[PDB]
Amino acid sequence: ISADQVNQIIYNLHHDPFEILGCHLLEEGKNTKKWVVRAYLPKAEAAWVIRPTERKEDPMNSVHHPNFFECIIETPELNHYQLKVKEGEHEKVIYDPYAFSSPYLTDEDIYLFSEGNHHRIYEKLGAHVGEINGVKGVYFAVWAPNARNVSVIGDFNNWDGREHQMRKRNYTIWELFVPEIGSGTVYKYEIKNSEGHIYEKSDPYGFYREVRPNTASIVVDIDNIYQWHDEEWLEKRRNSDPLKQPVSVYEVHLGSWLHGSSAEKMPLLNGEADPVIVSEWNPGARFLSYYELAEKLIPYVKDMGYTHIELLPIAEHPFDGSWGYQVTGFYSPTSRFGRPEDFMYFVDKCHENGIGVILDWVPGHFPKDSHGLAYFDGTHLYEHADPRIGEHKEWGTLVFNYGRHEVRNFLVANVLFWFDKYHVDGIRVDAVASMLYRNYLRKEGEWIANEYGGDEHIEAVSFIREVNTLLFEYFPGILSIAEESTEWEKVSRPVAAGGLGFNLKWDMGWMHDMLDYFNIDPYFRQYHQNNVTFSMLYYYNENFMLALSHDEIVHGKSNMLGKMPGDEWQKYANVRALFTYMYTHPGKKTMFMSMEFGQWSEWNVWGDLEWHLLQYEPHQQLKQFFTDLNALYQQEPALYTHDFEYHGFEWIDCNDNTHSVVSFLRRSDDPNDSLVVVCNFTPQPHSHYRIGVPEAGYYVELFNSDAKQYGGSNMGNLGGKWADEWSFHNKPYSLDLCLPPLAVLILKLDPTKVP
Ligand SMILES: OC[C@H]1O[C@H](O[C@H]2[C@H](O)[C@@H](O)[C@@H](O[C@H]3[C@H](O)[C@@H](O)[C@@H](O[C@H]4[C@H](O)[C@@H](O)[C@@H](O)O[C@@H]4CO)O[C@@H]3CO)O[C@@H]2CO)[C@H](O)[C@@H](O)[C@@H]1O
Ligand SMILES: OC[C@H]1O[C@H](O[C@H]2[C@H](O)[C@@H](O)[C@@H](O[C@H]3[C@H](O)[C@@H](O)[C@@H](O[C@H]4[C@H](O)[C@@H](O)[C@@H](O)O[C@@H]4CO)O[C@@H]3CO)O[C@@H]2CO)[C@H](O)[C@@H](O)[C@@H]1O
Ligand SMILES: OC[C@H]1O[C@H](O[C@H]2[C@H](O)[C@@H](O)[C@@H](O[C@H]3[C@H](O)[C@@H](O)[C@@H](O)O[C@@H]3CO)O[C@@H]2CO)[C@H](O)[C@@H](O)[C@@H]1O
Ligand SMILES: OC[C@H]1O[C@H](O[C@H]2[C@H](O)[C@@H](O)[C@@H](O)O[C@@H]2CO)[C@H](O)[C@@H](O)[C@@H]1O
Ligand SMILES: [Mg+2]
Ligand SMILES: [Mg+2]
Repeated sequence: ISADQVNQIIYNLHHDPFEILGCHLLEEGKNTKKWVVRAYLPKAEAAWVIRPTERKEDPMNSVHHPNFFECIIETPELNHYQLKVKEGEHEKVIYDPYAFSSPYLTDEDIYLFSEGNHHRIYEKLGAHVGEINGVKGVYFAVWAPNARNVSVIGDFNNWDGREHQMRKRNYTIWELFVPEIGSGTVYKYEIKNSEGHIYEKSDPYGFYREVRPNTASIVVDIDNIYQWHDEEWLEKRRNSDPLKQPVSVYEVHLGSWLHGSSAEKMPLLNGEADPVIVSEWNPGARFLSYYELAEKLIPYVKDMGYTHIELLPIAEHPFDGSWGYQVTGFYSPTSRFGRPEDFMYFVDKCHENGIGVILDWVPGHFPKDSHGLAYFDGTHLYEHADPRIGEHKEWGTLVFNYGRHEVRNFLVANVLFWFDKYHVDGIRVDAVASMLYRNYLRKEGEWIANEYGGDEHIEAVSFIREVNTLLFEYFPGILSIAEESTEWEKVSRPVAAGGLGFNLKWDMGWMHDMLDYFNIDPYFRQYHQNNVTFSMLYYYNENFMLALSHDEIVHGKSNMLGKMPGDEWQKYANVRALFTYMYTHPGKKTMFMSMEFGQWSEWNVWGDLEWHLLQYEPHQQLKQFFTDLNALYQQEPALYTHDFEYHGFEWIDCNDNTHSVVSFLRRSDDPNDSLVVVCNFTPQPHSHYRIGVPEAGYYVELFNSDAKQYGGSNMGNLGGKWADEWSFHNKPYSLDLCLPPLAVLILKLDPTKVP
């Protein structure tokens, strides 16, 4: 490019910047092509073009002006790129604003979609505000290849679309522009299928929806509704390895954490809506908005010291009682709590406060509701046609046809959409086995094996691998967490190594072993020391997340206090010891709302939590306990830098099963950061209990779960204890400790203390 052209841009004289900025084809070679990407980035010193799916980065060069950049690249296709932009001492990574000239679908969009590789298809399918033939309006587009006809109905043409029939392209997608409408437009697709039947559909790619039980999509100007402030959090994230950091997750269901009064409007970010009543049986109550949650949940979590909040699914879902796990608007956060910009604000505020957001994501299935994806075009479009792989009969839901391109695409782009539009920091997938197995909850003769006569759902495995490969390339630094409950190997290993490519995996064995263990009367725990120690046998085959989740405190399993034997005192003690052990045991942490203040009742998704218990001392004390524990966790490198290396852990001794005592070391990079942890899992204190340590000196008591400030009896070692040169458990030195009742101690050597 020339200097006159550059200057036209800099001084805003150019007639159409899309001719020059963006990605443009320079020439076609035999095997590859030459492209140029250009960007005008005022205030940027430097820039790069990222080709995330090829795993490449190329620098851009200033040309004629220091903020006008060009990059020339040779590669056959150049569909997927990002700009990395450096403004002084900060870097951001963004999609190229000048990537798409036109709001309508191109031949390139359609081709890519048909191959299943349009990672940004949501920019073109759905509904977008736009200009065509010189007129402001909305462009609508929708995949329905076997439909006979499709129209658009809504407020603007009183729900009759005779004059708004849509043009069908490449025998696959239906499109239409409508002038003079804008965001807020309420609408659906009127589809007539191959048999004359004329059903209505919510927009599969729609970005906002009416409040359940209504289901009309609403048009959002999604790139012009909210102003972010999280550049620095995003940079820190992209350049960090979250597996070597502390990660204590507070799991939350937004609809049932706290309610407000339905006798008032729900405040939003600079606005307000009509309240959404939580149910007809509790009509005095409403949900809080994303906005109100940003104001109440976030500082509450900040205070507790958790690093992350994980949300049960917020994609639009018709029925509260599904907990979110039956989704019908995969491209919108639920209107129960307000608008897309309100959730943006929620995520932005988390980031301002140093807190990550993880979303439960549900690509495994979708319900039969007729507003949604089922039998979409009058065929089995999204679901597999054959119910032996296309239906989950015990759930009454449909399974996505992962081998169908436009379906894979819908899902692969969907996961990316949450990281792109809403800046989230991780996803989790419930019930991964349900995707992995052709025989999932099906008995002999109602399932067909794969090609090679195995149980493996081959299209599913391959969708999962692609999803995770892509996520980490596009947004390095995120968490992709799985719960897979069948011993399937290499879940949290990279696709390269024959993994499924998640980076963390819930340890469900550890959860069963610990809750089974703590549920036994202390006296009999001697018969079950292996519950305590077994998880470390297979521990290194995966990167484990220690999760004690919402699933474990419903449907008659009790909340955590109620799982524990003994009187009130011993019940809180057992909670303290279990969670102290959890936070010291290798792996990342997840725990569910209500557990941190000792709720008695099971989680009830129709009400809110029992906040009034925080008026009382024991509940307050338990909450302080968790507050200090999270504070410690963040503060002590040995508790997070080496969760997943052998160096990070070693048992000191685990043979005293008679007193249900175990002890171990955690280590980090610096050996002065090493910690000694000792657990006493009965209410029998011990008085001169000897534990091998590996160096001499004063070991400070960093933490003692029996402290009276936490509800304990206050037995302890009075701040710490000098080692003895008295060999024990194969170690040169040893400590002669008080073990408080039902309690855990964390000690560290202070190698500069006065002998
Ligand atoms: O200080 C003198 C005593 O110190 C040591 O006692 C220990 C116990 O060995 C531990 O078990 C624990 O006691 C708990 C007890 O387990 C629990 O059930 C509960 O008992 C209460 C009970 O709630 C109440 O209704 C009534 O029975 O009074 C009891 C209070 O003592 O709560 C106890 C904790 O308060 O911790 C204590 C104190 O550190 C030592 O072992 C004893 O020999 C000694 O007498
Ligand atoms: O009565 C007061 C007594 O207090 C002290 O004894 C303690 C020890 O300090 C503790 O460490 C523990 O003993 C455990 C021991 O730690 C554990 O390893 C296991 O020992 C097995 C051993 O592993 C096995 O290889 C073999 O050698 O037999 C050993 C003996 O069982 O189990 C021990 C407990 O059964 O608790 C005791 C108290 O019971 C103090 O040092 C004693 O001298 C004092 O009498
Ligand atoms: O004030 C009138 C009315 O407004 C609201 O109803 C809207 C619906 O929620 C919305 O879905 C839409 O309804 C259409 C269906 O989705 C569609 O499938 C088809 O059958 O036509 C319907 C419209 O005729 O539009 C209505 C109308 O605005 C609000 O929910 C009502 O309480 C209120 O009565
Ligand atoms: O053009 C017919 C048909 O083609 C596409 O389907 C692919 C399918 O996605 C693959 O998994 C594989 O089985 O081959 C098919 C033919 O290429 C579309 O998915 C479909 O809508 C369309 O009508
Ligand atoms: Mg499950
Ligand atoms: Mg309540």
